Amino acid sequence: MQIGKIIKVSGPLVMAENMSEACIQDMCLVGDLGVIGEIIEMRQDVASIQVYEETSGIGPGEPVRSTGEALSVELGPGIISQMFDGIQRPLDTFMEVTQSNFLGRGVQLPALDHEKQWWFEATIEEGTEVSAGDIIGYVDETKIIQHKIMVPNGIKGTVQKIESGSFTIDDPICVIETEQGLKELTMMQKWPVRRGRPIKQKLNPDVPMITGQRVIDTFFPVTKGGAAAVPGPFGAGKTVVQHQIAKWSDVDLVVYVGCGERGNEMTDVVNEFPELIDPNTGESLMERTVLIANTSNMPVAAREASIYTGITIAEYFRDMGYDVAIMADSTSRWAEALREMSGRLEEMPGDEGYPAYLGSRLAEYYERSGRVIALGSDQREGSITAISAVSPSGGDISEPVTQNTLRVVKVFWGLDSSLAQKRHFPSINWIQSYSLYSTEVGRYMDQILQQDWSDMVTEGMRILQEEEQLNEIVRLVGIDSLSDNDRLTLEVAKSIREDYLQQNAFDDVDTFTSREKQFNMLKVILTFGKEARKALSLGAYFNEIMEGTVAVRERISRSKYIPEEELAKISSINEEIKETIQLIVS
Amino acid sequence: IKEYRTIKEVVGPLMAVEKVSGVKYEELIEVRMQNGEIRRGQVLEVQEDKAMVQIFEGTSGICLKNSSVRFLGHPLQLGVSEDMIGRVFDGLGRPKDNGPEILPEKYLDINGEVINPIARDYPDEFIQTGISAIDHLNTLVRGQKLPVFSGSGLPHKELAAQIARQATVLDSSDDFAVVFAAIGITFEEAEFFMEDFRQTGAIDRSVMFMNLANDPAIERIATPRMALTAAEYLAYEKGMHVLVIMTDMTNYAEALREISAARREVPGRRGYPGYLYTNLATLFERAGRIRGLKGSVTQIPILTMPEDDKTHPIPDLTGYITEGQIILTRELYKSGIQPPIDVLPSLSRLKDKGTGAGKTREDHAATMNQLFAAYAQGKQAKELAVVLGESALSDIDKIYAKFAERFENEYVNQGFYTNRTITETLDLGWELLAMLPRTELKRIKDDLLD
Amino acid sequence: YRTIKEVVGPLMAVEKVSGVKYEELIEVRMQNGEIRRGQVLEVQEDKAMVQIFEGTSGICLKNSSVRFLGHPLQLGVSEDMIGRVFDGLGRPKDNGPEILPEKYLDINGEVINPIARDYPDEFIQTGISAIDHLNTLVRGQKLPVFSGSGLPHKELAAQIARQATVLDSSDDFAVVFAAIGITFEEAEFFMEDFRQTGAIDRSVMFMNLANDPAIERIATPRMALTAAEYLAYEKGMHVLVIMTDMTNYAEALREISAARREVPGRRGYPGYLYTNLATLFERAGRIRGLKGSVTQIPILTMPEDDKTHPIPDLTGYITEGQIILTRELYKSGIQPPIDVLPSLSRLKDKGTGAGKTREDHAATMNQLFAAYAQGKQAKELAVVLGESALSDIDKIYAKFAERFENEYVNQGFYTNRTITETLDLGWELLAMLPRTELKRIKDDLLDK
Repeated sequence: MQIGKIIKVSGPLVMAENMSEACIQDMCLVGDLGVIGEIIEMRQDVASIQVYEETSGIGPGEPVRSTGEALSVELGPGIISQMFDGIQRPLDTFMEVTQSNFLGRGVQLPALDHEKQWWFEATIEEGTEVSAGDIIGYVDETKIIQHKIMVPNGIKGTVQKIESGSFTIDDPICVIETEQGLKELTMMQKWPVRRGRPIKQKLNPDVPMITGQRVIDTFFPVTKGGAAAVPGPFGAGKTVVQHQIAKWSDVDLVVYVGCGERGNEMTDVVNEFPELIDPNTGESLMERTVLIANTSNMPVAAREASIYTGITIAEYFRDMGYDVAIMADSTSRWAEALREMSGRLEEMPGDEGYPAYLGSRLAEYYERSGRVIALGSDQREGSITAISAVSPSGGDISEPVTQNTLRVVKVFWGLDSSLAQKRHFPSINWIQSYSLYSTEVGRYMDQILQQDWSDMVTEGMRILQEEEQLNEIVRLVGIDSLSDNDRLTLEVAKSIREDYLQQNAFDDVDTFTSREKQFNMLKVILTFGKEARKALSLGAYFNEIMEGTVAVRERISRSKYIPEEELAKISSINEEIKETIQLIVS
Repeated sequence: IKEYRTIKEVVGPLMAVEKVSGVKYEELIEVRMQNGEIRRGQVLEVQEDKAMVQIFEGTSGICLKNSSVRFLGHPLQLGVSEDMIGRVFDGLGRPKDNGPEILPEKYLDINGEVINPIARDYPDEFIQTGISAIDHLNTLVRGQKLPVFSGSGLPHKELAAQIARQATVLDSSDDFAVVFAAIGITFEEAEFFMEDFRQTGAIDRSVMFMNLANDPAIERIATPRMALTAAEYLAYEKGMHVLVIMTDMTNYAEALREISAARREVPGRRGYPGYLYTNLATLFERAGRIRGLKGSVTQIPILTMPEDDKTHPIPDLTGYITEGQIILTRELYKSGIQPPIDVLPSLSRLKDKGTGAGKTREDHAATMNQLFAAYAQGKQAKELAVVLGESALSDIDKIYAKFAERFENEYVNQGFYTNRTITETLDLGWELLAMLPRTELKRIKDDLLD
Repeated sequence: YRTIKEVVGPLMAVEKVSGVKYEELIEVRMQNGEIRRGQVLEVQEDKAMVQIFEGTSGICLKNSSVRFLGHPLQLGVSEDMIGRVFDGLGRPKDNGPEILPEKYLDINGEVINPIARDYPDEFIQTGISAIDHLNTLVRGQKLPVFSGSGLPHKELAAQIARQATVLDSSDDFAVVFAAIGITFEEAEFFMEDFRQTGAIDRSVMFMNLANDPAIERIATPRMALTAAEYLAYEKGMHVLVIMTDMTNYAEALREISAARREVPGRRGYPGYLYTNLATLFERAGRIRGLKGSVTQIPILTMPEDDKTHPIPDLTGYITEGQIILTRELYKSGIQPPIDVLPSLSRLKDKGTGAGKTREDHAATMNQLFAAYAQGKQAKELAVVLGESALSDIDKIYAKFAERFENEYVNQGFYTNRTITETLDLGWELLAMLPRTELKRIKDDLLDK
């Protein structure tokens, strides 16, 4: 091995000579302590190294070792259910090995358990021609997720030897015959986090993700492979929304990324997330998710590499043919790490201190998500749907981080403290929120439901915006001044707001609304307005309609609490509406 | 082509290669990495046996000792050919549609040339974009630079695609080609243009240069130059009338700023390089007509104004180089106005040369003036009361207001997929007027034959 | 070593050295026999850069020498630090017996493993109704105070330093007080006040004056935190850390950052201010399996009273909420002056409720916060109007608002209000409001 020697130590910057065979962006072990570092510049043979950890007590003469590779993640059995830091160090194993409650420097740990015995089930037969992405076998890694072992990128040929049995992630489970001779394969593969894992072809994300949350699925839906942003102001219940999306969504795996958060706030995630239950299995949600956790106190490089470490892992399960959801919170705190790394590199200050490539880095991140045709002869599909939290100080969405994010994402769920203070949950602003997947998702919904769903949605939103204009009229002045037709529109808007948009995540039935149930719920709310409107044109009056529909409006209010097993109790509401309104017309 | 394995040092996106000879400034290079990976580069500086190059795809993962650099012996060029029509390209001019590579007629420096002032010819004639708000009162002329000022929220991408389809020269026996340049846009945005171009068959007469948001910043800056080099080839060598559309120019300026920071250069204004103006002028001047030649080059640069500020160094400098601008506002768009063009603040300096009796109905010059005047006064009455009770307006001030209203909903709101001929545009604008009285006017005395 | 070869500003260069480490402490033996401590800033192949704490004036290069101690800044920790007063470097300033340290610790500390951290669950009674009820302080939380120059935050700090207590009553509450770059009169105000009320017998004070070296001004907070973590994580104490003035700490970073000729970051401060501040503030909280806990209350003055300023902005971006003092209330006579509107506590939910506080804590908090907001709006809107708003309909809000500001928030810097008294004062001020204004709860009749 080629070992370098430290010739200078100035803060986080370390220079070492005898590093001629080093590569840019290579990770190193600096000094006797062997603290984690990254090669920033080559001379050669003198390498400039940015150290992630404290350099206190280190001086010239001490050794430096290149790991021979850039920041990479270990991808194989044992990754699911684990909690890592920004550079994929196992936090629990870190506590066991060090016997400490703290992250000491110079501590090196593999991301995964290399001693653990897994059962590998070979599903591919010998003599088969394979290439990158081909599935040779699988492992039942958790109670929920089945780990599929793929041929690593760069491998191509025929399977000479393959067999089932108990192995560690270091044991050769398969032998491949290549142009360059025989090559052993293990259950795990490494990959640089700053490089997007290759694919066959990228597809448009047009298949809607069922979050089960009525406001989102209906008015601001996100597709599988789409990206959404969330303002997450304090008290707006942003955490509860994230939990709802995480465990109810259509996706197979969840990848949560906490980028340098407050200690106590990051503590909430680490504790509450394992407490989340998987709806289908009843198992812990962690049987289905990989979690990254960073505090502002931790190394800025780990905080900055957090989302790239996560997206890499997300891409990995995507290549298997799975749908992944990756939550980043908070990307605004990630940008802070990037901004600081810009200064430590002494780069030209971009907008407001952020690097001039801030917009680019964000684009590189979100463009690595989406629907794709994975590598492999079977040409299976996979997707990465991104839910990112933005947190500008002072709640200014005008700032660089949020601005550039909205430049590349097509969905925005504007969480509002105002709605939260008004007991409206989820507190998503239906006026300022948007979804550029609405048209595409609408066409999809109509085809699968055999209904004019897209019309129903646009009508409901037309009413919502209709209300906002009528609301301006009520003040300045007088609610009574308004016509029976306008007064009716306000009540229909009240219905949509309270009977549909407001959803209690903690209620057994109201916590999740199926696609078919959302249709019936909105079809009874709108048909109430249609009949009431038809009644008004038939000499009927607003008051005579309202006072004579307290009972049927009661059912509509309780419609959200109706079990999926008895959807007919919702569709029958339309009968009672057409029957009651006809009674008022005499 | 020279190849050296003497790469001395690597700092940021830059490399130093020593013991080199015969290397020139702005020469293209290739980095053949130890892993067999290839990356394009550019000579920023050459000094006495050393060459400083910048790598487009970055320098991450490069091993100095086991890497080599090929000096191609030329700068960024475009393999211009007629077969480019109906094809989709990189920001670097590489096939992006999986079709057969083009055997170029010749290679041209993407920087282009500077036209001789006496060789340049004034621009006409009229170009029909099918969008009424544009043919009057902000008419487009062959050889003009007429930019669109937009916002992130606004639908310029829809407006851009509609112009690419409806653009034509009625009537002319000469060919009309469209060069479309996508600058730093997402996969879905690019997929949008690709899907629209082929769905309408507009790709059959277009050359598309697609640069994505996650492509190298260098390729972003080279994209508009790749397009213009192609446009001028079709225009001045093939005698075609070429319309060049570029989006998003805001992304282009960011790449300039991004690259400028990497090269460690002091920023002139707003963090942007001092030569941002000179760099926009280098681009925008590559439009117009040549005396003796048939073809022409018209530019429609589309940009989003940061923070909706027009005084921003991006739209400011563009305004200093482009003759007029088409303004899009959120107030209109939010009102379901498509395209949301505010014809008031909008302008076309060269409009008078396109609206010709030989080229456009003579009703146009007057009709445009009349339409403007009527809308303007209409909007204003509404603008104040508004504050005062609108109620029924004093006299016909209410009438001003009300026909301004109709004006947005049927004249401007043609729809992103409706192609209005200039004749139809004129009739409708008048249709508002017929509803106005002959009594109130700025219009022609001979209200005939129509 | 007698190989000093350069002295430029507060910096010195030493040659022919080997084995010298970064941030290693050094001593300068001057020609006159005087000794000065220094810190290693940078180490090269044969030379090292060091910055002398007490300056560089009067030094003879050839006749002076440098010796490398072989360790960084360390704090001699001991339970005997209770009731003792120190400088920015943790040296006795009370003429008391030199404490025999149990061990020496680096003042930098280590990051807590996120899965080792424990959630803040315990309520801390500061005795201040404005905080305890409206913006509750929780054990293990970092809740800063934002103020302006000339304001009584110094008075507020001492008040909290005296009245701070845990209802649990165990194991024992301790106060690590860190003074940063404050004047003699401020420091003296704290010394007498602590010794007077006897709060000193429960406190560990680190005093750094405004005329002290900039470097020592930077080490001060880390000295205090190192002691605090020791008393908490090794002695099982609940340590409340108070620090002032953090704005002085920021200016100390600029002076050093400039002296080391580093590239200025945004707004004229270093580009590492966020992490440098986080490395201090994130040293609080509870550890799973450990009895003790560290709670922080940083106090900073806001330049130009601007909240968008880097100091208060980066701080609030790291801390879980903040307490804000206004200039309108102070001149108005309020004590302490605290606009509960901009104030916030991100952990007030995990420390309140039955079991740790009374049952109507969450209710009265929301009511006083909402009802007040309309009171402030009235008086401001009343000016332009006269006001046009009819007091017949509404309201005593202002009177309640005025009296609330006058009687609720203003309690004096020497008044200790238990959470029981605070909640009682809530209803009696809420008594002005009618049933028409819902709290809302059936327990409203429960407490009237």
